[PDB]
Amino acid sequence: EVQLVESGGGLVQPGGSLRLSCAASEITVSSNYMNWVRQAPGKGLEWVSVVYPGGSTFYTDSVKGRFTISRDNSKNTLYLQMNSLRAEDTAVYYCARESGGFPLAEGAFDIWGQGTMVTVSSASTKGPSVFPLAPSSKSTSGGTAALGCLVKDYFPEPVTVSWNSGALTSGVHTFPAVLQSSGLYSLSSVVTVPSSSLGTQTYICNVNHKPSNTKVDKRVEPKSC
Amino acid sequence: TNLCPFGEVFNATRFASVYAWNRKRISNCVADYSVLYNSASFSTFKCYGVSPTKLNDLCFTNVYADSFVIRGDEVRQIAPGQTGKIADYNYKLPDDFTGCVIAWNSNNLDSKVGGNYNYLYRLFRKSNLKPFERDISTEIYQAGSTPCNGVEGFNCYFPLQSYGFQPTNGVGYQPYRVVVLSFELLHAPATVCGP
Amino acid sequence: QITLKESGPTLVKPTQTLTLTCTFSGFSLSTSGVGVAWIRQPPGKALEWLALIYWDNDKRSSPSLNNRLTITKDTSKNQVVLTMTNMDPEDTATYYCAHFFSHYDSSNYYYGSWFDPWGQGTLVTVSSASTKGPSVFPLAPSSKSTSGGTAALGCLVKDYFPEPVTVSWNSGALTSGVHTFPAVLQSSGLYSLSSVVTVPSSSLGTQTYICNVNHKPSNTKVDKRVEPKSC
Amino acid sequence: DIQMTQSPSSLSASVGDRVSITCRASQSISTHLHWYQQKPGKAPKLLISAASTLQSGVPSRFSGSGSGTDFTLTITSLQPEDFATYYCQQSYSTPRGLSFGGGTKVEIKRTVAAPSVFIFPPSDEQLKSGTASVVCLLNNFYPREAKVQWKVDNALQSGNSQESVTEQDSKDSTYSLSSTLTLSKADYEKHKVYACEVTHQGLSSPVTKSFNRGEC
Amino acid sequence: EIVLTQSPGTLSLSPGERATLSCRASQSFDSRYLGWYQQKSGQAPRLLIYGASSRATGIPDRFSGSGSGTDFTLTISRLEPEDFAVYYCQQFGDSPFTFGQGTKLEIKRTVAAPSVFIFPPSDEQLKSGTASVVCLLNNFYPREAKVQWKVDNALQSGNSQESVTEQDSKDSTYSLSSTLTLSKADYEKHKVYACEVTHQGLSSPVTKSFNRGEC
Ligand SMILES: *[C@@H]1O[C@H](CO)[C@@H](O[C@@H]2O[C@H](CO)[C@@H](O)[C@H](O)[C@H]2NC(C)=O)[C@H](O)[C@H]1NC(C)=O
Repeated sequence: EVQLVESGGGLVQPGGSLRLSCAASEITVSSNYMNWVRQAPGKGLEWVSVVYPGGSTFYTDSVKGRFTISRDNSKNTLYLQMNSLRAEDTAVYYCARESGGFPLAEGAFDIWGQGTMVTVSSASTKGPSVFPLAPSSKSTSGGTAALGCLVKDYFPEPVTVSWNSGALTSGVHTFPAVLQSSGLYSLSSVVTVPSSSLGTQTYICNVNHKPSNTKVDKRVEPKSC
Repeated sequence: TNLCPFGEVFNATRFASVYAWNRKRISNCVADYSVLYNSASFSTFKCYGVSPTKLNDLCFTNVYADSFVIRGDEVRQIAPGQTGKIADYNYKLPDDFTGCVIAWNSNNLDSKVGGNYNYLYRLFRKSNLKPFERDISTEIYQAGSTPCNGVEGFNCYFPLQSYGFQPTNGVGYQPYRVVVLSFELLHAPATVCGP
Repeated sequence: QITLKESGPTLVKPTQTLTLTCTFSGFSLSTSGVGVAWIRQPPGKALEWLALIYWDNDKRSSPSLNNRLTITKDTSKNQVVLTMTNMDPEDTATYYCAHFFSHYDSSNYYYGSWFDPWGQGTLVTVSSASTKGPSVFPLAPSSKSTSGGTAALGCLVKDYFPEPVTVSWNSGALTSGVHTFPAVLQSSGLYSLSSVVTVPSSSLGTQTYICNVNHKPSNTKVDKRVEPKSC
Repeated sequence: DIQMTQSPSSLSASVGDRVSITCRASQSISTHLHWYQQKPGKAPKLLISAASTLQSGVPSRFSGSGSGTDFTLTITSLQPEDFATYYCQQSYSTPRGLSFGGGTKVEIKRTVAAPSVFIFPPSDEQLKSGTASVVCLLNNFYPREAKVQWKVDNALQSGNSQESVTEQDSKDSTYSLSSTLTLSKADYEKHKVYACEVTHQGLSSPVTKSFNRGEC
Repeated sequence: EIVLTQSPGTLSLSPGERATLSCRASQSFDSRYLGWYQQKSGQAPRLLIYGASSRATGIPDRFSGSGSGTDFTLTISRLEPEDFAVYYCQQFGDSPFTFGQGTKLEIKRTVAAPSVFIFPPSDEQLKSGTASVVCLLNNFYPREAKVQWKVDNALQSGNSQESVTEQDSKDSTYSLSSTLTLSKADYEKHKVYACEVTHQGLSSPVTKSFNRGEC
């Protein structure tokens, strides 16, 4: 039952400190080369740190002097202590085992963890605002109309957007959130429905945000020009 | 007269692997380090606790010569206070080291057109080596919780790995011959020193 | 300038072993980077590297043939010995020993390596047969008058083993238009070749032609006269 | 400081096709190269080690070759579950030189589809709080490559556009795109016309969608 | 293992022009591992280029080499009558070390018309229980030629053998011998035997026939 489980990620202010743990099962931490590797959102992989079976430790230049890697033999755990965090350290961190595999892949990571998310920001967590996007004034337009919702000015991620309490699922696109200049987030969620359905069916928009406990429901209705 | 036999160490036909390095005792002779220092064939001639031009005057009880072959990029690990696979599990120097290190490129001798796999190094070891300690054990290394009974498998590996020396390798993965000299001056009468 | 020479029993019976010796002059197996290699070429086929041995007693063999190949070196008398076991009838070929060397420039940069001078090469045949004398049959010319003043005649040399056979015409005094096709191996492990000479039609009866066949392994010397025959 | 370049950045193939990916190093690294596969939302999985050795539990269709400064990964028959991202990682630099490649993404190949264009001007609820957002939406297009330009009363715009895109959907394998302009109401009321110009491979000519604020 | 394919299989030119030979590798290795060898008829190979671009000692400047990746080429600019031989590409990248299949460099000339000469078996062979009928194609270019044996206007198959001589040193032509072997019971059970030749230089197939009863 070879297994690696990460824990301890979260949101910190710039200059804050954090501690990540990696619990191992069926492999001995003190007997293997253990690494921390991070991946930025949308970017590639990047090596962070390594600890040897004998105790030697190595760090990349970006984090040298701020990060510390440690082990615990009683609990069979790996630890990463992070100090003076900055916005460039926002990523997903993985605990990995090096130089394993049945044919003994030297220098390669064969066992990985699930990863844990670290966000470094000073955005003062707050709840999203919902704005309707009503379908335009058109009669049939080939039996194709589009309506939606815009979710703006929230922190932090995630957020869940649903339509008519889940009764409508066909043709729904929820675009990924984008980090705007002020540090908050925005996204949109649209659905394509036939024009003749714009008058009878009632459309409900539900946006649920857990960190701010903000739950908003609204109605999207056409306007007359 | 009776010059020290430095030709049987630097000009040896074959060298040893780093995990089984060779040790030779030098005593009862006169040592001329000028020929060694003035040679232009050495890529690395580095020493710390002695002045390189003063070796001809200092007189010691005995000398040790440790010889092996390593990768080009790992020569920096043969120095006091270093860390790495070679320094931790193959060959460790003390922090108060006296003596010095000579290393030269031997690509024409230790590379074969199909690949030379006769040189080994230790990769798996539970703890660091003490200074000047040798380990030639070849027992299966256990990396998990279930003890294997001498059969290789998923979490049980042979702890020695071979170099891949090949004549087209770039400078950095080409073989290098290394000789380390250690000087011991004890309470016994001094024996090794030059004219 | 260096030379290499192969030696050993050129005739091998099936599923026994052969042992070939290469003797070289002009170099010694004590210089760094010097090796001796063994290569073989089947008749009419491409070359195939067999084995290689170095100055430091390091040796390399073809993985498919490593099971039944041994190579040894004697530096004192400058010899390299190759032994192969469990011989097959498809291992008939020509065997060469070649000098192997590389090139470095005072910094060990390796501008490549090569198989420079090759030996003369020895022909080794592996089959179960007995050396027996050739038989020559006179292929007399056609009973034609002029046919443009050109005809041809010759001999067929059949049922000989092993190779080779030396064929001459008019004790070698005739060399114009003489074609001696290479001998082919038949389904019975037995050889046969031809020899043809083209002559003017009017010269059929004025000059008597002799074909001479000589076979060292059977120690056979036969002279067959060829003259036109009628219908 | 060895950097690895992967080619191509993205590759489109169908089921049952043969696919090849190349990784190139700025200097020779012998055979110290490994190939990993990662699916969205999951940790990478080691496929190939030492540039030629297949790992246990990996389907035999994957293969790897190369040496020196050029390495290749080949998939013979592409099963539907092999659409992921692939990375090459070197272990040549001894002490602290471990580095990965950029990555190559594999997606499903299909025909060409023309996007449907819709536009949404800002709402009065939004303009109560002094915000202006103008959103132009493109639906169900292939391939992903398309460009959108914004015209404020027939003048070019730049620097105030945020764009988002959706991954290939599971039924038609197309993409959707949404662009937005963010402005202040003072920057809104002065002007009268707004438009989004969309250009795509499946469009004979660029398609405009415009609205004049005064009329509606 | 690594497989080396040479292109083309056969390349025929005249004395004077330029020749280009290609060697393609199944895998990719360093360019310093490939060399070019030349072998003439009834001789041993001699090294010609090593390292894919470095000439050996004594090799004239005519021969040049260049290659990379998985393709390499050998070039000769002013080829003389002594430059026509077989050429091999060899690699040292990965064990076992392999040679190419070879490429023959052939002298080009005008098309020649083969001459056919027939031979029935003789008494010295028609007394020993086995008979051999042989027909000869002479002085034809190029090497290609089709031979067909027929007995009583029935096309034989699988009972004949063929031999071709090396390219004649004075006419750059070829000679070909076709032999058909039977026994006495197989011999005296038919009447007329013939062989047929097809060639590029012949407008129509040419059949030469002989009757054993008449002659
Ligand atoms: C190892 O051997 C080399 C060559 O045999 C020695 O280098 C020679 O040194 C002598 C000095 O006595 C010079 O005259 C030669 O020109 C040198 N030859 C070369 C090729 O460099 C070297 O001195 C020997 N090393 C030791 C420690 O004895």
